[PDB]
Amino acid sequence: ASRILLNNGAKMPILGLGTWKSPPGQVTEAVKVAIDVGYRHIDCAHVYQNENEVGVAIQEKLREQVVKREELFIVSKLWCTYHEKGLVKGACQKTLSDLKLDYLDLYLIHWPTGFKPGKEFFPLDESGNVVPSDTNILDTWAAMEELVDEGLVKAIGISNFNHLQVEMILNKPGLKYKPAVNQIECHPYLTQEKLIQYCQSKGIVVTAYSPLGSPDRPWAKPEDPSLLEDPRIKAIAAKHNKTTAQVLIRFPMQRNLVVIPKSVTPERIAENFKVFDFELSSQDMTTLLSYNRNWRVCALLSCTSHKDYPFHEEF
Ligand SMILES: NC(=O)c1ccc[n+]([C@@H]2O[C@H](COP(=O)([O-])OP(=O)(O)OC[C@H]3O[C@@H](n4cnc5c(N)ncnc54)[C@H](OP(=O)(O)O)[C@@H]3O)[C@@H](O)[C@H]2O)c1
Ligand SMILES: O=C(O)Cc1nn(Cc2nc3cc(C(F)(F)F)ccc3s2)c(=O)c2ccccc12
Repeated sequence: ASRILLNNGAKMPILGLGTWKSPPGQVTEAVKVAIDVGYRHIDCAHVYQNENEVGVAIQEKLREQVVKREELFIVSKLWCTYHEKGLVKGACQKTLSDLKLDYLDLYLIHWPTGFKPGKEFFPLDESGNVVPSDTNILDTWAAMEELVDEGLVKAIGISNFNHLQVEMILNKPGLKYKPAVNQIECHPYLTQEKLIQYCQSKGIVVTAYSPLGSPDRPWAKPEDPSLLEDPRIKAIAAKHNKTTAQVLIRFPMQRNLVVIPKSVTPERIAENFKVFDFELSSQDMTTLLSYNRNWRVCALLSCTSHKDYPFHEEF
């Protein structure tokens, strides 16, 4: 089907629109187009600096009665400089005000690592190290549970948490709400079989980000591999008369994942949505899995000393 059941009882569309790097002056039309062609799930974050512009689109389509609020699945994330107990609600409310919403369908802890609070998203020390905060993921989680009890968010989850970090939450003394989602990087060069099996076995839905390999990531290098240009993946697309992006989106769907491709190009927003009329074979699926190379697009050097850095752990 087009939605997956979460452990809070709500249904989540398995295809959503990503918004990182979408320019503020193009994202409003991108989201309007996406809602017109069928998207019902938008992935957002405060740190993306465009939630106000995303919100304008949502509100105009609610106003035009193109969609009802209950049909939408809007996701945002708590940035690293707001992990303190005291700061979490205000951060949520700023995202709700920008998005012109009175609740979120899902709010995530964006990364396991807390950073010093302040105006800078990445506060650095004089030698370029991120300055941590002395907060821990368990008290931040409790702060997230309160947002559920206050009606601000319907579900809470995590992002970029490794298996020991998910387990820390699942084992939290006094845990009130389990995380509904873990949103992680996932594509054929980073297949994440171990972390996905762990999360699914715990009834945690996995959302796959950068499913096209984030070719617009700012730190991309020409020497970097390219999923969209991999002729083996092109061949599989060509077998099904689809584009490579369409194969790349359909692949996590058939692993019972949610996937959130980003685009601000209307033709591609539409193309990326036409992934419900074809299936990859089980053989196609194992072949795509075989391209794993443990290549990660999303990390940041300056954060690697943080005690809560998620990617030293194998998974
Ligand atoms: N939780 C987190 O830490 C985290 C981290 C990274 C990403 N995310 C979320 O995941 C979303 C998707 O990840 P991403 O933005 O890193 O990258 P992505 O979706 O893997 O790739 C986006 C790039 O692909 C291009 N593209 C889209 N559709 C295409 C198509 N059909 N054919 C060819 N190129 C196409 C886009 O170009 P145009 O836009 O120019 O069309 C853009 O340059 C993000 O936007 C964000 O919402 C979350
Ligand atoms: O975050 C987005 O959605 C995309 C994203 N990713 N990254 C790469 C990152 N790598 C990290 C590693 C840690 C770590 F936990 F490992 F310390 C913590 C935080 C980060 S940000 C960025 O630097 C970034 C900057 C602005 C807006 C979005 C992003």
